[PDB]
Amino acid sequence: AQLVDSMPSASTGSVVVTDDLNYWGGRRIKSKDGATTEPVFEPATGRVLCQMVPCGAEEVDQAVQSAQAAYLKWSKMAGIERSRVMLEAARIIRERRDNIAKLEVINNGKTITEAEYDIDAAWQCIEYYAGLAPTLSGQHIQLPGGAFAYTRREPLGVCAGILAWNYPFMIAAWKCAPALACGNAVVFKPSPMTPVTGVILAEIFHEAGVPVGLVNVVQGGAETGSLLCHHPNVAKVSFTGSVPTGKKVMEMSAKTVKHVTLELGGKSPLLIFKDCELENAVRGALMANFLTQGQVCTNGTRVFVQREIMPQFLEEVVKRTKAIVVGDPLLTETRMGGLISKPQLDKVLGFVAQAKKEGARVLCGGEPLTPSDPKLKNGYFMSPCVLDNCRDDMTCVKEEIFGPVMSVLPFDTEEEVLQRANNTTFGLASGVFTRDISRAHRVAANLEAGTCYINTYSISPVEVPFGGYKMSGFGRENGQATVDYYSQLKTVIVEMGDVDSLF
Amino acid sequence: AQLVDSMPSASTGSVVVTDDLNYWGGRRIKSKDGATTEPVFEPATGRVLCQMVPCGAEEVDQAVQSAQAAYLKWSKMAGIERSRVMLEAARIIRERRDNIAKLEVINNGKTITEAEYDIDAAWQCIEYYAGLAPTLSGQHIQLPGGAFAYTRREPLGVCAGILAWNYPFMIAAWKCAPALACGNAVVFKPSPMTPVTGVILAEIFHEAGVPVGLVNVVQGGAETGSLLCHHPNVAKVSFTGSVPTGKKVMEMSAKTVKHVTLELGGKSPLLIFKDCELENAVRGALMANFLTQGQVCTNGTRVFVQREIMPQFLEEVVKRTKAIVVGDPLLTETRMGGLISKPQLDKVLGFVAQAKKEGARVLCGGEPLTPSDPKLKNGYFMSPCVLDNCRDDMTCVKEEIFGPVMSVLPFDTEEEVLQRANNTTFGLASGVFTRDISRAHRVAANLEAGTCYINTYSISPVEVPFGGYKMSGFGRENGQATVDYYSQLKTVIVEMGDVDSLF
Amino acid sequence: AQLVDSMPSASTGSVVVTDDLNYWGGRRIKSKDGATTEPVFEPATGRVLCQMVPCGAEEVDQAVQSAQAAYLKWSKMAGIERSRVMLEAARIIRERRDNIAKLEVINNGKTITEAEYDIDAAWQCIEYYAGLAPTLSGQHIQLPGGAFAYTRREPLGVCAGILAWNYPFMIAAWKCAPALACGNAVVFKPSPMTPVTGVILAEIFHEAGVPVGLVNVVQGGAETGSLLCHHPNVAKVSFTGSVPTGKKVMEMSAKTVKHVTLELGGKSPLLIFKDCELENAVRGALMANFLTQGQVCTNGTRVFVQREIMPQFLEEVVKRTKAIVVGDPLLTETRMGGLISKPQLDKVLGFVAQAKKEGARVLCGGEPLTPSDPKLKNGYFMSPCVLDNCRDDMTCVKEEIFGPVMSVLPFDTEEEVLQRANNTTFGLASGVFTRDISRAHRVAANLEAGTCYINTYSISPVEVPFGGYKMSGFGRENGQATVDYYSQLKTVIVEMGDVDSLF
Amino acid sequence: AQLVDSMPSASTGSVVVTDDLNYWGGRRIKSKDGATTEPVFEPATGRVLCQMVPCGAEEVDQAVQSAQAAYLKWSKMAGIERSRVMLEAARIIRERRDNIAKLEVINNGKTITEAEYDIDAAWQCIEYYAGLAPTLSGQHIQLPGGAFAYTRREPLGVCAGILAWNYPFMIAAWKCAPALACGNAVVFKPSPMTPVTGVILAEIFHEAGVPVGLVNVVQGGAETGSLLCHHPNVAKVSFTGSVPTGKKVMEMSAKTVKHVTLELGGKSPLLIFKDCELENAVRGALMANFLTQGQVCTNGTRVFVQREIMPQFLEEVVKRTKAIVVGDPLLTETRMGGLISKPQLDKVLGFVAQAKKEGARVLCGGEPLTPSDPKLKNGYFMSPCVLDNCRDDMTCVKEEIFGPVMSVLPFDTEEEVLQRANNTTFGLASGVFTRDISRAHRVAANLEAGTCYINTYSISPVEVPFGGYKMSGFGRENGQATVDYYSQLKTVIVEMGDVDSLF
Repeated sequence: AQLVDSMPSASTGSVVVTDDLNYWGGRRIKSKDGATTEPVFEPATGRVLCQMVPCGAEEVDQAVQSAQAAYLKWSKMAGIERSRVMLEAARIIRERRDNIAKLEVINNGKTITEAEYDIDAAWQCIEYYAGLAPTLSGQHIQLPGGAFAYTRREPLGVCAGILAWNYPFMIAAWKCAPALACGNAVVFKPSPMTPVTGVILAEIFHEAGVPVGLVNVVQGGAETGSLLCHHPNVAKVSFTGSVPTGKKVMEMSAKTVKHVTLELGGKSPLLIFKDCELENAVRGALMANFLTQGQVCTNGTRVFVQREIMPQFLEEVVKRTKAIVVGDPLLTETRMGGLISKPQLDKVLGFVAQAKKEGARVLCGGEPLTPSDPKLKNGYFMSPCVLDNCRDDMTCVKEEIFGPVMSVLPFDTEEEVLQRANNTTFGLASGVFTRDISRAHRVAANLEAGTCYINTYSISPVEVPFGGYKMSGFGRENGQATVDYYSQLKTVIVEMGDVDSLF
Repeated sequence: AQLVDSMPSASTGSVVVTDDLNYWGGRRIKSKDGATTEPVFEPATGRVLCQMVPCGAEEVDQAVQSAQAAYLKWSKMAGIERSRVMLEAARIIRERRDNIAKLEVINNGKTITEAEYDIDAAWQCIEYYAGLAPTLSGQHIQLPGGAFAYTRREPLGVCAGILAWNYPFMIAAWKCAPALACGNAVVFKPSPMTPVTGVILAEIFHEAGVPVGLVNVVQGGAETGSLLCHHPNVAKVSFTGSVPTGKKVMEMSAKTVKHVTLELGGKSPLLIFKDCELENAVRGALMANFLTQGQVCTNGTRVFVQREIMPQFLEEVVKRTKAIVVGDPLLTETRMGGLISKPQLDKVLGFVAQAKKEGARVLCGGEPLTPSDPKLKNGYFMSPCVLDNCRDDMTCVKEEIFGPVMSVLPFDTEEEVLQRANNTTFGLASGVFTRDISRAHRVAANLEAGTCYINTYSISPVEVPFGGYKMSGFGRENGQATVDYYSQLKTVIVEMGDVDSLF
Repeated sequence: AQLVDSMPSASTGSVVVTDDLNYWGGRRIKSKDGATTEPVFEPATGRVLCQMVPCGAEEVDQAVQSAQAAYLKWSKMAGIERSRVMLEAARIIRERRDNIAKLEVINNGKTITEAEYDIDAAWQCIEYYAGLAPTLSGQHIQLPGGAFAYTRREPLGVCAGILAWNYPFMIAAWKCAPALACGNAVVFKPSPMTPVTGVILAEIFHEAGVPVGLVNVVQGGAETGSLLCHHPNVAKVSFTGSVPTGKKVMEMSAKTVKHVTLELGGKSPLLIFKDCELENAVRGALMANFLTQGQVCTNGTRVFVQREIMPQFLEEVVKRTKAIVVGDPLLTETRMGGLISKPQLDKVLGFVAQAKKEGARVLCGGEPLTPSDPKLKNGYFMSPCVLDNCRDDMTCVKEEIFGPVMSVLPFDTEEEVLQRANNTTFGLASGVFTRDISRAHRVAANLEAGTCYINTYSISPVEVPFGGYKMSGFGRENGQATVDYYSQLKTVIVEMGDVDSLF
Repeated sequence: AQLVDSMPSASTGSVVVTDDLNYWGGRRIKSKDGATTEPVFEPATGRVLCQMVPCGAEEVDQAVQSAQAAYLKWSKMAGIERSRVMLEAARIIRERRDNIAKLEVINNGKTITEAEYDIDAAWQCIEYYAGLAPTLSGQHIQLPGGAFAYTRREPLGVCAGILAWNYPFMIAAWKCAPALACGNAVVFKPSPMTPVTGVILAEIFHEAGVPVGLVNVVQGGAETGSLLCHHPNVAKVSFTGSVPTGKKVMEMSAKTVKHVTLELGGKSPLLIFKDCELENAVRGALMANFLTQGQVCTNGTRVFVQREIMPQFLEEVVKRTKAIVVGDPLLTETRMGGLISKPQLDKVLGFVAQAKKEGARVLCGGEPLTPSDPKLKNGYFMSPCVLDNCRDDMTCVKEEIFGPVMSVLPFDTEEEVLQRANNTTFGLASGVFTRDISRAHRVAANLEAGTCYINTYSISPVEVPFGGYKMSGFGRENGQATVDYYSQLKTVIVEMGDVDSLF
């Protein structure tokens, strides 16, 4: 909190984090035990910011017990009473917006240009669900013969959220906001690579007036995450991350018959027809691939371009990718920072190398990079990459890469591209550029994914739901549908006369 | 079908079933392979009606493939076009109501008095989802700066249902109706003890005009049920059954990230306060424990009665239970038939013997029974049982028995009973009898279960949702909420001008 | 009913109607008093079919009283019980579809090709609101400090419907279907020019099982319509007709603070941009002006065509209008019958003469016509008309004509046409033909009217709402919104503890 | 605004109002023409606070034109952009809560204890509708043969509100909040007796950032109100007041086919059964009659008390009414202030005098009153009144008095009271006191009114809708239903293929 207030004089390479990062009972917990810690890095520089101390069984249980006691209070507050507190939380994140965005950049590596949008999305999501809280309700229905039923929309209990490292503060907020509005308590676990801005969110809800212990933070990796999935007093788990880990979460969660939502990755397709407006389609493909160092779940990483306009699409897209400024993320004019870790950078570079071995053409980038600026020398940098000559059987066309690597492929017909776009087990997002009104809605209808962008890419409105089809997961975040994954209906049937009985 | 038309002249002990029971591609499949078969019994008499021939991997895949091709057609019909077909199905079940009910009694063993209500519930559920079909929709939302979004409500694909044996035709229908109205295809698997009325439902949908292959039936036990859960081209599984089997379903379904709904059993509590109307409470407890030979998931099998009125409750409830007529289910004045199988009868009799070993007091029944009528001598009959002197730690108070065994227990205060009623991992249903208006709504609000009945028990309206809390499962059947578990929203974001780009 | 059954052997010029046309208490009422009657005509031939005998104060009061007693019964049936009756009504209209369509043609004059669609619309609307009936519901909301509220969705009472003559059977059904599904009773009044098919609808609901007196018919003109507006025991009036009469309805209804919905006429604009597909736009303009002899409320009677394509648009549209076969409506190849009455034909012909006096150019039609077939010689026929050289200040461009008269006008820009399309006090419908996706949605958004068709005209889905903006009326018919104009919410607040008092 | 800031040092008898009270174009308008002004009084003292200067045709037109230009801007902002501004308006009222409450007391006369609740309701209603604005939406529906439709939820235009004097600031807010959330502009007209706090609300919206001229204030009486009703560029009128004036508003509104909602008075019934908790029922009856000097539209002014408990009800209710402290409203222990005007006080006193002439028994109060404090001598004071020995045909039992006069009547049975309670043309609110669950819900269901309170009276939650049945008006305020009276659906039908044409 003092670290947050010190952000206006901070810069890349200058910060060290000294706070305790575990948080329950309304306070930061002093680490002990000498548990094996893990380093947490600054992506632009490679420096160690602090050590993360992971939670074992005892720690998770304390977190959950704290959450349960606040839940007994918060679930007795009406919609309009929870709303008021949630609106104050939003107000405080707004006031501290620029400081939070800076600290976000330092741990995660994305540009401040992007980070300011993330932090804005975080407070807008809280204000949005605050707004829905007094609206929450069940039904009243008249039954045959004078009886009537009513449904009560109730909370679940303690909800656990297991988060990813690409949008740390914003994804913490996207799981806290709907949970709280519905009258639940929350325990969440940041990715161990990005543990610090999460406890600021939890502190701000306490400042805003939440019953002590309502929002709790336990740091750690797979084991800490597994404890949450196995805990007998957690009612629901919400997970964001990879397919393989999502599958395991669902399996562990089966032991207590828990509510589960899964937001997994993708290999989303972007379809560009010959009648498009080329400059908009160029902007779309760039916005589909290169935000946040290409580490974005929805990215349209298979770009299908209709044969006739392929040459002019490629010419402009390659020039624009090479022009991306890679460097210090705290500069307003930087457009790409370092990827999140060394092992991630190496895996992404490993994919490009493997693609050239399978026959792919590198039109630009796909290599390690060292910026001019000396304090950035050990950062996790690479040049954004555009691949050509790609096939549907290639590893880079089938697998989620999660770095800045666009794969471009030609197509001839709408029927053809739609089968190649849908021939996958993934189904998070997709897009289409075209000017014909029928073609635009037809293609959106036939694409098998949770979201389809028409003549744009990467918009994330709070007003509408978001989530996967097929193996990209199930459940939604944002919009009105999401309330149904954080509340449950109890059916109450009232007999107004005497009982009808066979005995 | 010819068997169904021959029901008016049939009677207990007269029927043999000769039809093939596997059904896909719009036709009954001639068994082959010499797969090890299993006997299917008539509960009232012990006779063998036929052998069930279980499906292996090859059979399940044929069933799913037939479902997939019909799905391609049905999902292109609008709500109003699906509705018209579903309405003809419900008309055909209506017309053949009495014949279908009779055959349902012969396989399952319940009385025709109950069976007629089951079959009416089945056609009313199909008519109710038909009516919702043309109503199905997503949203249109106006977004900042001229863009707009819309959601499309879409089908899932091939849905699998795995059913239980206590309400064969009605549970088939409760999973087909919402699945079909939302535009899906279906493959279901009857319990192997009750395979025969299931394929009549599937033939009637085809008669009504469904695209060939839309509703399919595969018979078998756990292995057949596992193939469905593992099949890569099934989009959703809906299971009804025990806790332990539902856990495994959820685990197997995690391998392909499947949509899952679970309807597991219960140990539901029924709270009877001293200000109730005693006769209506007596009817309530009887209707809470003895329908369908005590083989009902919501049964209120822990009857908590306020200490002051316990003696008079017990006096009347034991006299009424002993008066229950047990015998041939095809007679209108029979009120209890045989239990479903010999092993079930034995396990149920084992619970009553075990209870008397732990201390429980048998007030009546709880023993094998041989009716006067000689054709009924090998049937699976027992006398309905009321237990007294019970404790919260007893096996019969904690475990789902699934036979006609009421456990009765005293209580002194509302705060006391509510903790003992909720101290369980089950949470299907519950009930309360009281006349004070605050007490009624307050108890119903504090009871942790999907359903609460006020001053009645065992109503099942199609108009309202039904499903578990906690370890009794998740997902709903009936009502308007259920459409959300058989359809999925796609968010389509439309950019009306030029793209906002950082690149 | 015997007349309806005799339709298969009927033909133009052969029918006489001998039934009593007043209907309440579940039966046709024998006229008396010798009230001044009025002739009812066959538009194709000019023959008198029968005399209409209008209702006075005593008659209207009897109709309302009958409606009130059936309302006491029907409002006590649950949605699922109302639904079953309404579905049987739709089934009966389906079975007698062709016979009812034929009789509809004889009195109203439109072709059987169009009448079969009208009668299908009538049963589908009754089936659609049947489907909605078991869905009807209010809310359950949790309030601060333990209180809760619920809303009950209730019926209104006796609803009156005042109908037009252009879609007699269909519009009777559009007001009866939502009123009945919501639990109300109905008294309606057909146009006195088209009184006969209305009482068939009312007899069919009684056949289907409605409590006697639920649907009633009173015949008459302005006076009979005024008695309904003034009657103290009518809860709601629904009117369809002209602006000046709708204004008066609203005013008379103000004396008893009645619920009112008004569906008034229009002067709807159709915008045809140079990038359209010309043949589809030609079809659109034709379908926007000449169904039912041009006597359609939504007709796009101001056709704005972008200057560059105006010549080719006009060439094809004039050839297609002259090709329209005008003659006996009972032939399947006829495409225009006679207009409803002689005074209506004369007024429509008066508009075309006035237009030529103001400077308009007649490109075709606009004159009296005598078909070859001799039995049609006194029918109310004219040739369908296309006008050119029109201006925004002309009488024919400003006023609703309600005959087959297309006014066609050039435009140069989108901003220009939008202001001239919206510069009216009407606001019923509108249309746009264009292929650009943004232009289509943007123009639909900026047009001030209840309905916009994109790339088509005159579709009327039951699934979606329909009604006016501005002086074209308020309230809706069809879709889900319409249930809120035939039911009302009652808010019930329940205090769960002691009262908070200042006294 | 400077007056508002000076409130902490203000007191009864000290204030004079010197501001201009007409407001449009974002600023207070200097009166001119020397139009005949009217005095505005301080109810506790009889002093003149200022003169009200009414608007003529020219002034109203200026206000509406200003509203129209702001509407062009605000209707292009999305829900999420309107929300942010509305939330800031709520924040500003919150901060100035106590000062605004005081000024409200000085003009209107009600106690600060009540006024603080009024001013809190006003900001909570603005915050509730802000929260709904980003939720606003239409539908997306798939139609037969690939077509699809969508509805846009659009604003109306310039909405006019005509307000009452009993809850001046709160009622201005209740009509501004839903109008503004839905994208409209607003022109409202305070009662001419209470003109001053309304222009503070309109200044606070401007401070919050509303497009200049969005919220306008025109002062005046019936003629100023008529000009709004007749104005050709006003889309909707919302009226609060008496039945006779409401009727005229509807009639005047018919000339331009305007949208109208009417909130008229009542003669609400409160039913107390012999099984109630007597003290809670006494509190109920007191809170149903004596808030805001008895000048409340929903008051339960016909108290029906079951014969057996009548004596004890009356004993406690009379003693409690006599104990009400009547005096300076700005003291925290005062519980009743002066009525609004001298003519109102005289008419109220006239009703009590007339009641005693018809046979009624005055059990307390009903007379002019002069408090001890000398600065209150000329205030409009009376003693709160309880009447006995009343009949259904009496003038005081049939007519809305709008002063502190409770009429108490005996009853014997539920069927009896229900008919006497419903035998009226009014139908705003009602209530019931009883402990039996079935009786509570059954009585609420059979009472013919927009609101029924169970075991309490006078709660006004923002979360649920509020408005009348029968001649107490139509339309709602508060809750989610109210959005449908301040927005309209446009149906957009999109043909995906070629046009189906008969021509």
